[PDB]
This record gives sequence, structure tokens and C-alpha cells, in this order.
Amino acid sequence: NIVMTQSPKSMSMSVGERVTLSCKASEYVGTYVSWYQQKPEQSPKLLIYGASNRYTGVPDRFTGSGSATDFTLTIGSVQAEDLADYHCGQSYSYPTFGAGTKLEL
Amino acid sequence: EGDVTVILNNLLEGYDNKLRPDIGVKPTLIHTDMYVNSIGPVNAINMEYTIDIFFAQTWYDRRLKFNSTIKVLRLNSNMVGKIWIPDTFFRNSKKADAHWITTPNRMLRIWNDGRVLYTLRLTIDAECQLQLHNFPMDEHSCPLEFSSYGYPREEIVYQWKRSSVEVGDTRSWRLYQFSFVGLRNTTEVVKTTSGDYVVMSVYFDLSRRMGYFTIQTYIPCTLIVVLSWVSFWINKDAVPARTSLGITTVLTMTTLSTIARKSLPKVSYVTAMDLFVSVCFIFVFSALVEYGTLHYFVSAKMDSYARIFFPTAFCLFNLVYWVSYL
Amino acid sequence: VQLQQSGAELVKPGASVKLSCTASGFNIKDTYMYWVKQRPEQGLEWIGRIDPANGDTKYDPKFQGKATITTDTFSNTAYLQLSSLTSEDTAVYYCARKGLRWAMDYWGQGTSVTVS
Amino acid sequence: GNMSFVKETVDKLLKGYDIRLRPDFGGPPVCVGMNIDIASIDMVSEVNMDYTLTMYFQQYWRDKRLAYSGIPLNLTLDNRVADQLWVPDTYFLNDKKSFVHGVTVKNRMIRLHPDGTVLYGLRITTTAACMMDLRRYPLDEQNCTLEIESYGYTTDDIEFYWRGGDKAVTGVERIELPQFSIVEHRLVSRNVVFATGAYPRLSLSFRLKRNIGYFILQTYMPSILITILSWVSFWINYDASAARVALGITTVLTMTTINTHLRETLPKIPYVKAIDMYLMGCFVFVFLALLEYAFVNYIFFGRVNAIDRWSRIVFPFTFSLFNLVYWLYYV
Amino acid sequence: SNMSLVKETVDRLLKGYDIRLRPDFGGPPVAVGMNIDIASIDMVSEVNMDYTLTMYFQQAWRDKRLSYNVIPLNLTLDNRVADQLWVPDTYFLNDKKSFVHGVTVKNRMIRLHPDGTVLYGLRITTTAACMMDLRRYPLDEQNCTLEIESYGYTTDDIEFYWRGDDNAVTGVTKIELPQFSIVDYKLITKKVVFSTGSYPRLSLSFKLKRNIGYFILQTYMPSILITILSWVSFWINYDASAARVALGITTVLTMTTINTHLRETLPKIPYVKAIDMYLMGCFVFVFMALLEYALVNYIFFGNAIDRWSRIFFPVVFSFFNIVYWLYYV
Amino acid sequence: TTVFTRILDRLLDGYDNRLRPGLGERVTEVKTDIFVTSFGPVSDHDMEYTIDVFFRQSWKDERLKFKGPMTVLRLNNLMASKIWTPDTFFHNGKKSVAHNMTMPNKLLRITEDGTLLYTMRLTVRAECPMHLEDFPMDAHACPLKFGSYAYTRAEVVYEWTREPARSVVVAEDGSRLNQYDLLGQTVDSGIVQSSTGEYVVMTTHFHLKRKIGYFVIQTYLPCIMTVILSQVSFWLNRESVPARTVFGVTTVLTMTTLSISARNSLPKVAYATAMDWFIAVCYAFVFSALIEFATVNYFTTFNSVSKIDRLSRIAFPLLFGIFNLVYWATYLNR
Amino acid sequence: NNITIFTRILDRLLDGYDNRLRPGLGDSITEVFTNIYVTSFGPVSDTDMEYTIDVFFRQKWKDERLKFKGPMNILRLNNLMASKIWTPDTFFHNGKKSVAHNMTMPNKLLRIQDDGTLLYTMRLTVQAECPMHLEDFPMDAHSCPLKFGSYAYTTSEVTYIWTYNASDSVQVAPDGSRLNQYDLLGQSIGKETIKSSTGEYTVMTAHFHLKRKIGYFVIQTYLPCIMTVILSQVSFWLNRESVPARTVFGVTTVLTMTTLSISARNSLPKVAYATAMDWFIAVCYAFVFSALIEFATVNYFTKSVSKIDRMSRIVFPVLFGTFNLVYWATYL
Ligand SMILES: *[C@@H]1O[C@H](CO)[C@@H](O[C@@H]2O[C@H](CO)[C@@H](O[C@@H]3O[C@H](CO[C@H]4O[C@H](CO)[C@@H](O)[C@H](O[C@H]5O[C@H](CO)[C@@H](O)[C@H](O)[C@@H]5O)[C@@H]4O)[C@@H](O)[C@H](O[C@H]4O[C@H](CO)[C@@H](O)[C@H](O)[C@@H]4O[C@H]4O[C@H](CO)[C@@H](O)[C@H](O)[C@@H]4O)[C@@H]3O)[C@H](O)[C@H]2NC(C)=O)[C@H](O)[C@H]1NC(C)=O
Ligand SMILES: CCCCCCCC(=O)OC[C@H](COP(=O)(O)O[C@@H]1[C@H](O)[C@H](O)[C@@H](OP(=O)(O)O)[C@H](OP(=O)(O)O)[C@H]1O)OC(=O)CCCCCCC
Ligand SMILES: *[C@@H]1O[C@H](CO)[C@@H](O[C@@H]2O[C@H](CO)[C@@H](O[C@@H]3O[C@H](CO)[C@@H](O)[C@H](O)[C@@H]3O)[C@H](O)[C@H]2NC(C)=O)[C@H](O)[C@H]1NC(C)=O
Repeated sequence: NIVMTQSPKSMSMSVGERVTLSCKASEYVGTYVSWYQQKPEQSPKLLIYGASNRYTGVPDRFTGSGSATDFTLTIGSVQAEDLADYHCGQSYSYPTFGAGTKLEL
Repeated sequence: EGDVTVILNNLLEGYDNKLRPDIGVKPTLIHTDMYVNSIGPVNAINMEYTIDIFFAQTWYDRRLKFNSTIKVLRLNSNMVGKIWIPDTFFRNSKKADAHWITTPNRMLRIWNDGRVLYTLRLTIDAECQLQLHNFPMDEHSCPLEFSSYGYPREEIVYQWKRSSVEVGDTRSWRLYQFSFVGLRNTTEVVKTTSGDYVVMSVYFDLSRRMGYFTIQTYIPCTLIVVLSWVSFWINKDAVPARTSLGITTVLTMTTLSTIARKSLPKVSYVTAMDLFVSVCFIFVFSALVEYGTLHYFVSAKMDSYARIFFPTAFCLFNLVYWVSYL
Repeated sequence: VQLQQSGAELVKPGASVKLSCTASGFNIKDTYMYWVKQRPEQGLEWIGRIDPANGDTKYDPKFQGKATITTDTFSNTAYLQLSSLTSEDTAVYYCARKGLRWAMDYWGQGTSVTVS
Repeated sequence: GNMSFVKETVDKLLKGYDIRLRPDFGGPPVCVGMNIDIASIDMVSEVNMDYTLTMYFQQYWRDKRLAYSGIPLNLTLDNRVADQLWVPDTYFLNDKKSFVHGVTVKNRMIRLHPDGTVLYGLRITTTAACMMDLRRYPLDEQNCTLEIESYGYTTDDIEFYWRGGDKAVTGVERIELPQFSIVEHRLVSRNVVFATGAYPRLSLSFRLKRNIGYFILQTYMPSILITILSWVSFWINYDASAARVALGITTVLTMTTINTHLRETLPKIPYVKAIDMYLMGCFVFVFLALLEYAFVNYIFFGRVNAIDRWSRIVFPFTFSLFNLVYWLYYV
Repeated sequence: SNMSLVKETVDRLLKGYDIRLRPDFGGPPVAVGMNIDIASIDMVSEVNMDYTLTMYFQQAWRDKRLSYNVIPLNLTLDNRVADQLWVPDTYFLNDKKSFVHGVTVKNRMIRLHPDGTVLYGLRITTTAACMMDLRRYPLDEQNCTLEIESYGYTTDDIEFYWRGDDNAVTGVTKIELPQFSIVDYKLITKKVVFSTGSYPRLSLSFKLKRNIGYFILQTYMPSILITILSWVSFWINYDASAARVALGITTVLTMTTINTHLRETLPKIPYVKAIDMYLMGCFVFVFMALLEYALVNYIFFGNAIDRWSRIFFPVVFSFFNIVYWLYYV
Repeated sequence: TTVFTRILDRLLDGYDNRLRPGLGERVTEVKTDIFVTSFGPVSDHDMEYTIDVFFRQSWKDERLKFKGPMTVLRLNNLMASKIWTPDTFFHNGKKSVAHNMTMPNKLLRITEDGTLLYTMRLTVRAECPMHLEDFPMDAHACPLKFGSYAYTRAEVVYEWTREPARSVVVAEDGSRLNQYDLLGQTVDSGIVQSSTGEYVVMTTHFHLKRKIGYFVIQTYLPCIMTVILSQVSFWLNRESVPARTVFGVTTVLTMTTLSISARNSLPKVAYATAMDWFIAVCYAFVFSALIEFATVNYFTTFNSVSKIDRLSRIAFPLLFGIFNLVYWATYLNR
Repeated sequence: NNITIFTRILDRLLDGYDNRLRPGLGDSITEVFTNIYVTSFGPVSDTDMEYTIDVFFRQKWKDERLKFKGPMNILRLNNLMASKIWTPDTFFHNGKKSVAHNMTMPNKLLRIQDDGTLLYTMRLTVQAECPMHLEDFPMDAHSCPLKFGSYAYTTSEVTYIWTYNASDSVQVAPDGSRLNQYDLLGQSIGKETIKSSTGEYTVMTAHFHLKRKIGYFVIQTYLPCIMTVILSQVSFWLNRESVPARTVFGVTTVLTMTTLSISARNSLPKVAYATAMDWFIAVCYAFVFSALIEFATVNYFTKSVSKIDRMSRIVFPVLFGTFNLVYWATYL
């Protein structure tokens, strides 16, 4: 199967600076990753599709990037309402998911 | 105009080109005629010959009967695809095509009683049989069989005209190694799975001229084996010179065997040229082993024997070889 | 445009539970329907696949046999069947619509199952 | 009123005729029988893996919209009405480049029988693809097939069968490819399954053993006579260095050239053939003769007749052993 | 709905349209802008004296009969309507074989802007004739041209101009050829005068420079090395006749076989090339080396003279090599 | 059969085939999959490859919806030209033929909800750019990029109908590759921008690998035997001048004629392949034999065995073996 | 609009025009005035005895039904009108593979004048036959013709006349010639009347005189044949007792002369007759073949410098020198 090994588990920084994520693929997935957010007591919502395509309603601060194997999501000036958990998925094969990257103060 | 176009519109109204004339009455008698422009090159490795003709057909159609003051209606190719045409195809043509520059090269003339003269220009690659035996002296009868496709003997009957087949000057023709000997028309009925069809065959008698092959492989191999016998006039103590002459002669004989086969198609049987090549080789190999055994002995008068014996042994072969093949 | 699911369920272990979600505003014959498992304080785990136009289903190897997905055309609804419920099956389930470039576009509100 | 009726009848039949619908569109599948009158395999080139096949492909089915009653004769219409009738979509799966002959008119036949049965014949030249195994070249036999399949209609819409069991294909024996020789034709009817459905498939395949006498005359005899000559090197006296080195070197250069010239009418196969194994064995024999001379000279002028007498016996004895093995195995 | 409105708008546009008449037929000539996106340049062959070019050929003109205002959006129609609208008869003068690609449909584009601008695009693979001067081969540089011209309309009816200066022709710098290298390209607008009138013409040219490494690897260095082998014979003693004449004969036959072997692939041009000068230059030094033995075998049988040829022959070959390379490069 | 005929006529009545489905309300997505029936031969000279496919496209049309006793209308080819079809073209195709023997090889199935299907038989000759630095022990990624021609990203988008790992299927019997072998399919979806606008392009990478069976019999093995042929010249009588001479001159001729075939096979690239480096090193090791013999002949009571010959009997084959163990390991094993 | 007026004129013109009938069918002949702007004398294929041309085939005739008096003088129309008005059925008698370019639009021209004159310009790639007698090869000078005439109408219905006089009718592009083997000396044209089995047809010919440049065969064929004759004459300058070496020289030369024969034999149609090239190789072979006979005579008499060897150093070069003066003056 396709194994998602997104790192790290959580990052604890303040409001108004740049924070980036990472999603590493075991096998080749070609620009088919997806990023979602997970608030407590809330269903996931889509953020990024393809490799770096901004969904409707996503703010411009959420910037993604993609490649053949390495994938990342860069957040510019993260605010207080963005403190949630992020999930990295793939759909080049039957879909799998990562562990989940949280955010803290 | 005025008068001619209403005659044509009166002919072509209520006309079905899908149905042949006399569909349920009698077979349609079609008089064919051919004028050969030039016969192209006869390809030997691929077994066909190119031919360029003016294929002309003549029949009757009672629907195309107009009573007027104009007797002959010389018309262009824009009216070909509106009346009936027999589906004459060439049964041994690998590929063929009409010429379409600057207009479709088709002629259509209608007489007032119903004669439809359809004539088109064709370039045909017709498959021909090459015995390939006795090469380079082979005489072939290259055929050209044409018939209707869908219509059997009960519906289309073909017939030639006494002087139907006409040829060019045979001087502008593209035969290089061949010569146009003669022609013979014919006709027969073949039986297939859909019915009986009338097939007309034109046989073109071709014979190979006496050029090229001789300068190509005969004169070089004969001069090579003549040069193989100058070793016998070299003294017996000059071992490396005579064996260098020997190896160069046998490797050139093998190379000339390989080169002359490239002009020959991939046939399984042996030809006369390959027989000559093999005899030339068994002669040069016999010369090399004779020089060996003479050198082996001295380590005695066979060298003086070989200066007269080997020119004679090849010359008696030549008179046998040519006369039995001429 | 809205995926409405069923309510929360609480049954004994070893039993079977019927779980469903209803899609509205479109038809499920066009896009695939994806089921997913979210264990509390864990990551998402994909359950299976269903193509309602063809009826073809594909499942994860670890969820084969204990779970299957069914569908119907008139009600425009997707269904889950769960068999041999255990303690590790206590999670929340979502049904995901296939989106643009295979992105899991829409999500349901979530049905939490609990065993005792 | 023959011409008159034979007109209106065709006029009525093709009116209201929907060409987009097969016969029995909402019902049982139609049965498209087939027979082929093979004319000649133009060429069987191994370089492009293909055999040009000229044939008189002939389809056969029964359309109930084209059944004429009044007229009692098999109507052979002009070939251009076939663009206004439904015709089965037969396609060749291993086709590469093919055409229907178009001189002097398109070479196709239409024939309406009074029970509606449609006889449709076409003259077709297919350059079908035939992947070959050259592991035993030139002492090989090949199996070249011609796949006949319907494209758009599944087995719930069309059915294929050979008309006449094993008598459907004819004149197959008549074809005489200059290099090969047909051993047996076979007729196979299948159903293949794709992702879009299950399609009917008629299959025609020939077995082509290769005539070997051309091959001997062109490669097997020069490659043997070269070693035969090499064997002269041993006999020559030991002090004649120039003659023996010239002979062996010449034979080696010949064996090396013979090979390259051959590997030009063969595809870039990554394996060794039978003829390559033979040429490699003859090269080893010629190389061993030259190395035998190296040993003889190095032994006398480097510190002899017994070694040269032993190699004069062993070398023709071992080459006849290898020759026998090769021939028996590959025949 | 909107689809019926677009349907009746297009049906109104093509009702009464005369394809046989150009826009503004009785008035001023129509201006036809052009721009080319080059896909690749495949086979620049000197045997047939042509090059194969694949391009995205766009055209843009104005047609007041095709002005719609009902839809405020560019109408990108299907590729099959282009046979029902007027197009310019643009042809290439140096064409030999050209075809528009027809998989899966005919690869053409037509787009109807609301003002009346029509953007007509095509994917054309052409084999344009490019007459070459192979007098400095293989160190030469070529000038291959494409001659875009109108056929049936003179300068009083049509006007050709590049759309937006040198920004018209794009994608040239990413074209990768095996043996050449694109140095420069230039765009020329000119008016040629034939017997039937004066016709506008857009000339697109190329500056192909030939890479040398293949020809050094194949022709120049084996000739140099077989010329090096010819001077080994100056060290073998004079009385060893067979070795020295084998050394002469083998490299003489090698030089003439390389000379006749690297030319039948080339065309049958009647002048001499730079590689042909070097092969004739190397054959002179090889033939004089065998004649050097022919002199010394006649003086003795019929040590100073071959010692002088041991030093003079590599020097005068080195002198000939510097004169050859600095003149031609 | 008139019941189906009036259904088809009602579908085609008032149908404008010049307009895509939903021109001003929605993006007309196209679901695409490829069934590769035969991956044909790869021609190195033209840097191209031939592929025979069953290219299928499926899209939603709301005008072609019918209510009848049959759910799926497997219609004939004619129906295909009278309805809208996407103008899918190959971005790197050179010359591709849509087969039409005997009938046009097309398919058209209209389901009752308006969903279409359009299968087609093609033989695409596409560009495969090759970097022959590691010839012949190289691996390529020959692409095949299709996409719309006239419709931009805002009008027609493309997608795979199955999972992208399972949307390109290669038949098991369908491998006409005689030189290479296919190591697996690879797809990707992206957006490309041109002078007109931004277009959706779908890329199919085919991974290949050259099998070293043709060149290990044609080039490597005859050059190794050519070097070995020169290696036996050090075991020859010091006095035998024409013999060692002929050995050398011929080895040098076989070495220079053997290189010709190498450049004769591959295209005229500017750089040097790894086989060319093998040719060069074998040439150096065969042309040093003549230098050694010329030194012996310059340095030639009877004569003695030269020390140069006794050193060259050992040094030259071990240097050749060391070069082989370097070259073959470095290129083949990495 | 003025464009609507022109649409009306075009429609009226075609309302009654029958394209199956020539102008003045019941009347006299339709005089087609032909013209040819040669743009590129393509390459001459020596193997197939054919040559390629690229012409601007301008035709011109008078059709009284296509007469107009609208607000224009010349109606420079497009290609679609030509598919529906008369068009002389000109075909090339010797043309093997003539093809009309179709990129982008059909390369055709139609200019209906006010008085009824028409102009019809096409762009062709005619591949006409050329009968070549390569006996003086390669000092030959061919004349490749190009005969075009009607295929359906006789001389009593359509007559073809050159628009201009002399040969001006065919103006060869000053820089239009793909002849790497030949060069175009000039053109000569004429009009004949050929009678066949269906009648007389007016045939116009255009002879293009060619002349083969010797320069390719001076570097490829002649000089490597000359130098190996000089190479074969080195054997007379060596020692008498040097059998190995002189034998080598001999068996080598002959081989490179025989090798130089095959490529030439192949670089020409396999005609039964021989060429002037073969009468140079055979004599140069005979000089080389007699050199080995000379050494065999010396080796027959050996056991000093041979007098036969000293006389062969003078007789053999001056016999070759006088042969080249005879051969290069008869054919030049
Ligand atoms: C599979 O697909 C291929 C490609 O689509 C099809 O091949 C094409 O098929 C069409 C339809 O049959 C052909 O159209 C016709 O072409 C006639 C001229 O053909 C010649 O010129 C073309 C180039 O212009 C060449 O490609 C042709 O070469 C091919 O055909 C020859 C036949 O001998 C072969 O030998 C070759 O190997 C090639 O295969 C030819 O050289 C053209 O005249 C014709 O147009 C007439 O009819 C239409 C309709 O009625 C009129 O509108 C039009 O005005 C013409 O009418 C005039 O001419 C007719 C005689 O033709 C007269 O009777 C009239 O009175 C009037 O004067 C039409 O356009 C097309 O040429 C062909 N091309 C190729 C590349 O093969 C296959 O058929 C198809 N196979 C199947 C089974 O479906
Ligand atoms: C490409 C390499 C080129 C190397 C070129 C190397 C050139 C170089 O240095 O030559 C000198 C010498 C020649 O030795 P070689 O054995 O060839 O020659 C003997 C030597 O000259 C003796 O001195 C002679 O005896 P004398 O004194 O007259 O009584 C004897 O004559 P005779 O007694 O038989 O009558 C000669 O045969 O070689 C070495 O010492 C080995 C070097 C190995 C170098 C490394 C080689 C790999
Ligand atoms: C390749 O060859 C072509 C043609 O031989 C060269 O094109 C030439 O380019 C120059 C520079 O623009 C042209 O000069 C200009 O011509 C225009 C014509 O209107 C004039 O207005 C300018 O004032 C200027 O004189 C020249 O005409 C043109 N040659 C031809 C025959 O048109 C080209 O430079 C060559 N090199 C490259 C790298 O393309």
C-alpha cells in the first residue's frame, strides 16, 4: 500500500509567523495529495487538492507545494482560529492517510 | 449551351447507378481495350512489375439513349460518378492507383444509341512469377488478370477487341535488363465461392537481356580465379606470398558469393549463377590444397603440371556451362 | 451539496449495526462514495469504495469481510454493514464524496459508534 | 416491367432503412458468418515483425428489412449501396496498416438474397503483426495469426462463426512465401472479455516452417569452409611464421565479418539464435587454431611436430562432433 | 437557457454568410496577424536537403460579419465549423509534404471574439526545403527558412504582419536537436512580385550550427589515428620488406575506404567539403609514407633518410593540422 | 425497430454539435482511461515509439437523455459524428493513425441518464526524448501527453475514470518490444499554459530499460576478442617481424571498423556514450600493442627474449581485466 | 452592402452554369492558354530515371457565361468556386507521381475577369518520367521532357496555346533548382498534335536540357581509380628477390579495383549496355592486372636488376598517361 509519514506530530508557536509542514510518500504519488483540517468536534474540510491548488473559500495564506515524492504545506502568518489538526492524504492508489499534524500555542 | 444540358438532365432523371443495364434480362457484354504506355521495372526481389496503361471499356445501356442532332457527347470526369460502371478489378495487382492531376484522368463519351466509352489511366503493380531458376537466363510470361468483382458470369460477360491490346515504342519503356518479346490475350472462367467469373489475361513475354550479370559477377569471379592460378608460376619456397594470394582469393570469392546473392531474392533452390560461384570456389580451394600438398611433399612436378592443367579444367567447364544453359 | 448521516449508535459487542448517510443536491451515480474511519485522538483510516453506477465495491484488506457497502438508486443513499463489533471499532465514521482530482470533497457530520 | 419492378423494389427496401440500428436491435444477436479466400502473403519480414496478407474477406448475415419478395433473383447491386446499408464492424486487432483495393472502383461486393440474407465481400491487404520467436533461427517454425473481432457489438449484439467449419478458409495452401512454407492453417472461434463487455472473435493462424537450403548456401557453408581452410595453418611448417599468422588472422577476420553481415536482417533481439551459436562455435574453433599456432611457436622459439600432428587429427574430429550435436539438436 | 441563445446566435451568424468572399471585399485589405509556437524540429536531413518542423500555427484577422453582442464571452466553437467560414489561403513556398494531424479529430481551433476577431489555429507538421551549402561541412552553419505566403490574394486584398514583434515566435530556445544547435532566428516581412501581382510574405529563418563531436568521434580521429599508424613503418628496418609494405597497403586501403565510405550517405554534390579536404590531406601523407619506403628500397637494393622522415612527417602533419583547423574554425 | 429510431431522432432533433455540454453553466469534465493493447517497437534513430491503444473518453451530456425499453444504446459509428466529441490530441505525437478497417474503429454507448462512452483504436507515434549518456545500459521514461486543443481549463477538464494507478492497463500478450522491456506505467495530471490560455494536460510516463543482449554480441564481445587477438602477439617470436606486424595492423583495422557500427546504430548525438568509452579504451589497449612491437623492433650469438615482451605478457591482460571490472561494475551495477 | 452585391453577382453567375459542358460546346474550341512558373527544378533521381518539378501551372481561357458588369473589374475569388465551374482536364503524359499541395487551403487561384476571361493557377509537384541513355556516363547530357495535354477532349474541342512566345512561357525561378548532380542549361518548348486510338490530342512539351557535373565522380570514382594504378606501379621499383612484398602489392590493388567496380555498377540503373565509366575501370583494371603478370614473369626468370623490370618503369606510366589523354578528350 501507499504509506503516508507526515511529520511532526505537533508544533507549538505563536500567531503571525511562518510555519511549514511535510508529507513524505513511501511510493510514487504524482500530484494527487490532499490536505484537510480537523478542528475538535468537527468534520474535516478540504484545503488543497492536486499538489498546490487552492480550494474555494481557502484564504491566500495557505500555500502548498508538490513534487514526485516530497510534499509540503506552508502557512504564512497563522492566526488563532487556525489552531487545528492537519491531515495529509493521497489518492493515486486506493486512498490512505497520514497520522495528523496538530498545532499549539 | 441550352440544348445539351437538357439532354443530359433527361438522361439522368429516374436513373439508378446501383443497377446494371439489363438487370433481369441478359448479361451485359463489355468490350475491353488496353493501350500500354510503358512497362516499368521488373522487380526481382519483390516479384512484381510496374505497368502504365490506358484501360478502355465499352458497353451498352438502353437508358442512355438520346435522340438529338448531336451524335457524340464528349464529356469529362465530373459525370463518371453518376452512371453505371463495371467493377473491373485486377486480380493479381498488389497495389494500383489512377492519376488525379490536375483532374481525374477519366473519359466518358456517350453515343446516341447507347455506347458508353469509359477510359481511365492506371498504374498497376501486377504480381509476376519468377522461376528464378537458370538465372541469369530466364524467360517469363508476366500475366495481368482482370475481371468483375461482384457480378458473375450470368451478369457480366467480358470480350476483347481483335486489336484491343496496344503497346508503346518499347524504346521509351523502363526495361533495362529485359526485352519485350511479345504479347498474347486470352479468356477463361474461374470458379470461386460466390460464383463463376470471366477472367481475361494478358501475358507479357519477357526475356532477360545479356547485360549486367556478366560484368556484375561473372567477369569479376572469372578474373579472380584466373588470378588464383598465377600462384603456380611462383616458386615453391615463397610460402607467405603464395598463401597470401590463396587467402585473398578465397576471401574475395566468399565476398563475391555474398555480394551477388544480394541482387537475388531469398529463394531456396540454387541458380546457375550460384552454381558457377560454387564451381569457381571448388576450383580455387582445389588450387590452394594442391599448392599445400606440393609444399607438403617438398618438405614434386605437380607445380609444372598445374600451370597447364588448371586453365584447361576451367575452360572445359565454361563450354559445358554456357551451352547447357543457352 | 449536503451529506446528512444517521445518528449515534450504542450496541453490545458481537452484534451488527446499520449505518447510513443520505446525499442531497446531486446524484451518487456520477461520483464515487468513500467511507472512512476516525478513531479518537488518531488518524483517519479509509474503509472502502463503492461505485453506485456500476455496483462495484473495493475494500481495504484489513476491513474485508467485517464491513461492506451497499447502495440504492431511488433514495440516493449509501449504507454500511458492520459485523462482529469489538472494542477497537469504537470510532466515528464519515462518508466522503469523490471530488475534483480525487480529493474527498464533501464530508458528513459524523456518526459515533460505541460498544460496551 | 422487369427493370421497372427491379427498381421500385430496391427503392422501397432502402427507404425507412435505419443504418444506425443493427438487425434485431431489441432482440437476439445477429450471426455474421465469415469465409476468407486467401490470395497471397506478400512478405513475412522478421525485421518489422509482420506478414502482408491479401485476402477476399467475405461477411454473411441476415437482415429482415432487406427481404424482397416479387423479384426472384439474387440482386447484385453496385458496390456503393453498402454505404447505405448496415454492415458489421469487423476489425483486425493485430493490424498495422491495411486498405481495401480501389482500382478501378472500390473492390467490394454486395449481394441481396430474396430472404434478406446479405452477402458482403471485400478485397483487403492487411500488414498484420506477428511477433516471432527467433531462438532457433533459421531452423525455426513460426505461428502467425490474423485476429477477426467485432469492435462495437458485444456477444449480446453480434455472433461470429466460420462458414463451413474448416472449409471457410481456402487457397491458404496455394500461397507460397518465397522463404517459408505453410505447414497447417487452423480456425478458432472464441469470446474475449474486455472492460467494456465480452466481444466475439474469429481467429485464423498459419504455421510457417522455414526452408533452410537458402540459409545453407548463404551462411552455413562459408562459415564451415572458413574453419576447413584454417586447418591448413597447422600443416604449414613451424618456421613459416608469416603464412600461418596470415592464414589464422584472415580466417578470424572472416568469421567476425560473417556475423555482422548476418545481424542486419534480424531485429535487435537480446538473445542468441541457432545461427549465432553456430557462428560462435566456428569462431572458437578458428581462435583455437590460431592459439595452437601461438603455443607451437612460443614452444620452439621461446624456450612441436607431435603437437602439430595431434592438432591435425583432433581439430577435424572435434568439429564433426560439434557439427553433429548442433544439427541433431536443432532438427 | 443560455445554450439555446448561443445556438440561435451562431445560426444567425452563419445565415447568409458567403464563404466565397473575403471580409471587406470591395474595400481595404484585411490585416492577418500571425504567431507560431514551434513544437520541435525533428529531421534536418542533408540527403533530401530539407528539415522537418512541427508548429502551432495561429492566425488572427477581423471579420465584421462575425460580430455577436448577445454573448459577452469568447465563443470557442468546435473544429468542424471552420469549413463553413472564410479562412486565408496561407501556404508555404518551400513546402514538400505537410499534413494537419487528424487524431482524434482534425487538430484545429477557431475562436469567435465578440468584436469580430477570429483566432484560427492549426497544428502543422511540415517538411520545408532548405537548400544547404555543404562547403564547410561538418564545421558549417546553415540558414533554413520558412516562407509563409498568401496564394490567391494580392497586397490589395490581404496584409500579413507578425503579431507583436519578435514575441510572435516562441519556444525556439527549448528545441533540442541531436547534431545541431539553434543559434539565432529572425523574422522578415517582405513583398514578392510574381507575374500575377505582388503578394505579401512573412519569412521565418533559422541559424543552425552543426555540432562537431559526432564527426570527431567517427571520421576525424580514426583518420588521424590511421595516419599515425602509417609512421610506425619508419621504425621497422628497411630489409623487412613485407612488414613495411603491409603497413603501407593496409592504411592506404583504410584511407580510401573511409573516403568512399563516408560519402555515399552524403548527397552527390560536385564540390569538395572540409572533411573531404582532410581525408584528401591525410591520404597525401599516407601515400607519401609508402613512397618514402619506395625511395629507400630503390637506393639500397637498386639510415639517414628514414631518420629524417621520423621527425619531419609528424611535424608537417602537425603544421597541416594547425593550418586546417585555424582556417576552418 | 421504429421505436428506437424515433428515440434517436428525438435525441438528434435541435442538437447543436458545435457546442460543448453546458457551455455557460458548467465545466464539461471528461473521464479518460487507456487500454494499451501493444507497446510497439522503440526506434532509437527517430527518438520515437509506437503504441496501440483503446483510448476511451466518457462525459456527461444532458441533451442526450432518453426514456425507452433499453437502458444502453450501443449505436454504430455514424452516430458519433453527429454529436459533440472532445477534441483530444496528443501533445507529443508525431504521426498517429486512427484505424478504419473495415468500418471505423469507434464505439458509442448512450446510457439512459445521458452518460456517454467513446472508445477509439489509435496507433500513436509519440516523442520520447532520450539522454544517451549511459548507452546501452540506460533507462528512459517515454511520455504520452494528451489533452484538449481548443477548450481551456475553464471549459473542459480531464480526469481518470478509475484510480490513476489502474487507469492505464497494459495487456499481457501486448509487448512488441524486442530491444527494451516495460517496467511499469506511471501517470500524472497537470496544467500547461500556452499563448491562448491554460490547458489541462494528462501525462502518461512509460518506464523502459534496455536489455544488453544485442550489443554484448555485436560490439562488446568482438572488441574483447579483438583486444585478446592483440594480446597473443606478445607470445610471438621476436624475430618474426611480418607476423607480429600483420597481427597489429589487422587488430587496428578490426578495432576501427568495429567502432563504425556503434555510431551507425544510435543517432548523431554530440556527446560520447559509454559504449564509445569502451571503444576508446579498447582502442588504446590494442594500439599500444603496435607501440610495444615497434619498441621491440627498434631494440631488436642468438637473440634473446625481450624483457618488454615478458612484461607485456602479464601487464596488459591484467590492466584489461581491471578496466573491465571497473567499467562493468560502475555502469551495470550502478 | 457592396459585399452583398458581389454575393448576388456570384450566385447569378452559377445560376445556370453546367460544369459538365465546355464553353462553346456547340461552337468552336475553348482555347486554353497555358503558363508555367517553374519554382524549383527538384532533384533528379538517377535510379528511377525520373525528376521532380514544382510548377505554378497557370491556365487561362474564355467562358462567356462567366461575364459580369459589377462594381469590380477582377473578382479574386477563393478555391471553392473552382469546384463548380469548368476546368480544363489537363494531365501530364509522362508525369509519374504529380501531386497538388493542400496546405493550408488548396493552393489554387481563380480570377474571373470582367469580359469573361478566367485564370486558374495550381501548385503541383510533378514527378515526370525522363528517358536517360547513360552510355556516356558521367559526361552525358539528358533532355528530360514534360508533356501535358487534355485527356478527354480532342483537338476539335480544346486547343492549347502558350500565353507568351519563344520559351518565356516557362520562366524557371532564377534561384530555383535542386540539382546537385546537374545544372539547367536552358529550356526549349514546342506544341505538337498526337493522334491516338480515340482521336488527336493537343500536346505541349517542355524540354529541360541537363548536364551532369563531373566533379562528384572526380573525387569518388576517378581519382581513387587513378591513384591505385599509380599504387600498382610501385611494384616495379622494388627488389627482384622481394617476392612477398611485390605479391602483396599485386593481390591488394586488384581487390580495391574490383571493390571500386561494384559500388559504381550499383550507383546506376542495371542497364544491359555498359557506360563510359566502365570503359575507364576496365582499362585501369587491365593496367593493374598486367602489373601482377609482370611480376610473375620476373619471378619466372629470377633465381641483378631485371631488364623487364627496368623497361616496365617507363612503358607502363606513359601507356597510362597517353590513355588518359585519349579518354579525357573524346568525352570532353
Ligand atoms: C479509411 O480511411 C482512409 C482515410 O480517411 C480512407 O481513404 C480515403 O477514402 C476517401 C473515401 O473513399 C477517399 O476520398 C476520395 O478520393 C478521391 C481521390 O483519391 C485520390 O486522391 C487522394 C488525395 O486527394 C489520394 O489519397 C487517393 O489515394 C488513395 O486511393 C487510391 C485509389 O486508387 C489508392 O490507390 C491509394 O493507395 C490511396 O488509398 C487517390 O490518389 C476523390 O476523387 C473522391 O472525391 C470524389 O467523390 C466525392 C464524393 O462523391 C466528390 O465530392 C468529389 O468531388 C469527387 O468526385 C469526383 O471524382 C469521382 C471519382 O473519384 C468522379 O466519379 C466524380 O465524377 C468527380 O469527378 C474522394 O475524395 C480518399 O482519397 C482516400 N484517401 C486515402 C489516403 O486513402 C479509406 O477509404 C478508409 N477505408 C474504409 C474501408 O473506410
Ligand atoms: C608501451 C611500453 C613501452 C616500454 C618501452 C621500454 C623501452 C626500454 O626501456 O627498453 C630498454 C630495454 C630493452 O630490453 P630488451 O630485452 O627488449 O632488449 C635487450 C637489451 O637491449 C639488452 O641490453 C641487450 O643485451 P646487451 O646489453 O646488448 O648484451 C639485448 O640484446 P641481446 O643480449 O639479445 O643480444 C636486448 O635484446 O627494456 C627494458 O629493460 C624493459 C623496459 C620495460 C618498460 C615497461 C614495459 C611495460
Ligand atoms: C538567414 O537568411 C535570411 C535570408 O537570406 C536573412 O534574412 C535577412 O535579414 C535581414 C535583416 O532583417 C533583412 O534585411 C532587412 O530587410 C527588410 C525587408 O523589408 C528591410 O526593410 C530592412 O531595412 C533590412 O534591409 C534581409 O532582407 C533578409 N534577407 C532576405 C532575403 O529577405 C537572415 O538574416 C539570415 N540569418 C538568420 C540568423 O536568420
